Amino acid sequence: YGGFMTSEKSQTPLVTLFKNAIIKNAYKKGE
Amino acid sequence: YGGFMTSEKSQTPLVTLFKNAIIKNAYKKGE
Amino acid sequence: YGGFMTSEKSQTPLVTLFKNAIIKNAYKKGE
Amino acid sequence: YGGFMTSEKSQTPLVTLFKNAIIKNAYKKGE
Amino acid sequence: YGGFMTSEKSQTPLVTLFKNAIIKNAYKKGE
Amino acid sequence: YGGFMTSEKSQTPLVTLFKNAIIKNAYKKGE
Repeated sequence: YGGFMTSEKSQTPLVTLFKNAIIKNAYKKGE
Repeated sequence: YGGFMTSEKSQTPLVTLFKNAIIKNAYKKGE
Repeated sequence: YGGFMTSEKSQTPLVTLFKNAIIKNAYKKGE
Repeated sequence: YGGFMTSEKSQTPLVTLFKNAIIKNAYKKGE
Repeated sequence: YGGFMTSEKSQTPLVTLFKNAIIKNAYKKGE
Repeated sequence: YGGFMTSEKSQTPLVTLFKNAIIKNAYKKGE
């Protein structure tokens, strides 16, 4: 878990197309 | 879980098209 | 779960078109 | 679940058109 | 967990397409 | 955990395609 949640369910060789991915403090102090 | 929830159910090689993805404090202190 | 809920049910290679995705405190302290 | 609920039921390669998606405290403390 | 969450479930040799990946304080002090 | 989370579940010789990977303070003081 964290930031963008990419949940892809498939019984085949898929691929996660992530472009311009910017993580700005995805996780805070407490969590 | 977290940020954008991408739930894709398919028995084929799909792909998550994520553009301009910006995570701003997706997770707070407590969670 | 979290932020935008993308529930796509299909027996084919689909794709999640997410543009200008901005996560602003998607998850609070408690949750 | 969370934020915008996108429930699309189809036996074909669809696509979730999400533009200007802004998650502002989609999840509160309790939940 | 951390930053962008890439959850890909498939019984085949897939691949994570991560471009322009930028981690800006993915993890805060507390976490 | 840390920075970009690449979770790929497959019973085959896959590969993580990471391009333009930039880690900017992936881990803060506390963590």
